Amino acid sequence: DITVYNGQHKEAATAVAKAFEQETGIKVTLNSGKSEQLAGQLKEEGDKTPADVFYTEQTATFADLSEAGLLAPISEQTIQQTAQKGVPLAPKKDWIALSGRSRVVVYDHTKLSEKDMEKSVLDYATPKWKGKIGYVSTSGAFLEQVVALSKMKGDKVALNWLKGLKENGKLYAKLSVALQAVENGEVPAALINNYYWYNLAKEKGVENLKSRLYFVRHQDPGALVSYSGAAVLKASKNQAEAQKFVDFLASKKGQEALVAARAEYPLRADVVSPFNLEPYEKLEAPVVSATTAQDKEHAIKLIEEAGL
Ligand SMILES: [Fe+3]
Ligand SMILES: [Fe+3]
Ligand SMILES: [Fe+3]
Ligand SMILES: [Fe+3]
Repeated sequence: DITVYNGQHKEAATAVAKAFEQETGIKVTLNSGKSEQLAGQLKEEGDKTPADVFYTEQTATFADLSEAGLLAPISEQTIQQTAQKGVPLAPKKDWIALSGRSRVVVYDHTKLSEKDMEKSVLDYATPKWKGKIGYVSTSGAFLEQVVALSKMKGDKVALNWLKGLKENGKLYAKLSVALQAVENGEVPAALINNYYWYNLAKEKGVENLKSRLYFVRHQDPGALVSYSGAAVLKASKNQAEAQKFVDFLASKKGQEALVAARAEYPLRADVVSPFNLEPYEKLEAPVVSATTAQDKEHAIKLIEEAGL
């Protein structure tokens, strides 16, 4: 039996855990919380951690554990199972990217078509979208987007975009609220994450939705994907079962379990999502270095400078 510190969505972790125990007979105990909290706990606990695996929504959280010497090597053959072009790789081969979530533009297709959409996410922060583009400055993926813009285009472009949103955008408190505002006709478009639309479409039926998605693609900053993943703790005294769980997460069956529970893009090529997601490779996501705490702090300051 193993203990998994879980930063991923609980329903998703519960589903992959249940599929693991059904396939192997090895029981999984989840200890859930926020990834950066669990990461900090794993560093404090050090060689006395009870954690066998760290399962996360954000592979950026692994960098600090890796450089603190806290993560175990995993099999190169497992890592290759999800190593599509564009997928982040652990340089020390001590964690694995498993699935992703994408930034996207949702839009009311009864008011707009793909003709009205922009080539770059940068262009939505312009006077043509005055009063007409929703955004959610508070979510974690919004912060990652700012970090991505700074790294790919510099602080001046990132700040200009934030200022553009302040002036031209409509602020919503949560992503679900932005999505509903497009559906209900309050605003013709919003910047959101993919799974919100795919979840709504699964429950209500796409035929009953006014909104559709537009992916910028072309390695645009707006094509940003955030990656979920897993690591084995070096301090684990049950390496065989821990490695077995991570191998399972990268297997056809483990990926199937994940993609049914949550509308993340699988990173195995031979797995198809029931949420009707396009293949990861078609997103054409940019390659971006992992977010550090310092990147966050810098981005937070940009958001404040822009007036939010
Ligand atoms: Fe969120
Ligand atoms: Fe959230
Ligand atoms: Fe989210
Ligand atoms: Fe959310």
